[PDB]
Amino acid sequence: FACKTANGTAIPIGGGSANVYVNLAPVVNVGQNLVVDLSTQIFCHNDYPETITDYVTLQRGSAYGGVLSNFSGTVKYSGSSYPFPTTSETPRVVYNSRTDKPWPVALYLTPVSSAGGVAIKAGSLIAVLILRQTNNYNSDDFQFVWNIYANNDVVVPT
Ligand SMILES: COc1ccc(C#CCO[C@H]2O[C@H](CO)[C@@H](O)[C@H](O)[C@@H]2O)cc1
Ligand code: NI
Repeated sequence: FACKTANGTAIPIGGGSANVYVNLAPVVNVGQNLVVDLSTQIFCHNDYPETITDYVTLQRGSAYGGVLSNFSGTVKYSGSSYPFPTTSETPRVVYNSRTDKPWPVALYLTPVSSAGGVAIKAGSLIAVLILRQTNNYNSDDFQFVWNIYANNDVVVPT
């Protein structure tokens, strides 16, 4: 089991960490969502699907910088929605193929009432998503840490 980004960089077998940049709508109002869909960027695969089944959860989703101070959010993981920042590890998603399959995570962020002006700075860290991978074969229990960075400024109109 390993993952890579479209970008792309990779996190190899046994886990590790990688930085991911995302494009964000440059203007968002109170009551609207920024949607940060990571499933078009992060892809994982199972290295031995004929004998091993891999299980992948979102272990934890944390907010930083302008996202932590100026937005409230939810995360959608494999068809279900949860608060973001997260309050517990999600149910698992099965990886059973050597063919890259997207990691099905998307953040929906909406500005809080105090937001105004530049609410997210270009190049700043906005979130960390931890992918946890286990299997039905041995004791492997690995973290894939995705540090999510803003590509561009996001302004909440005043
Ligand atoms: C019984 O014969 C064997 C067949 C396959 C293997 C193996 C292996 C590779 O391990 C990696 O690939 C596995 C499957 O993606 C992961 O679940 C592991 O965590 C790990 O990333 C070991 C023994
Ligand atoms: Ni591989």
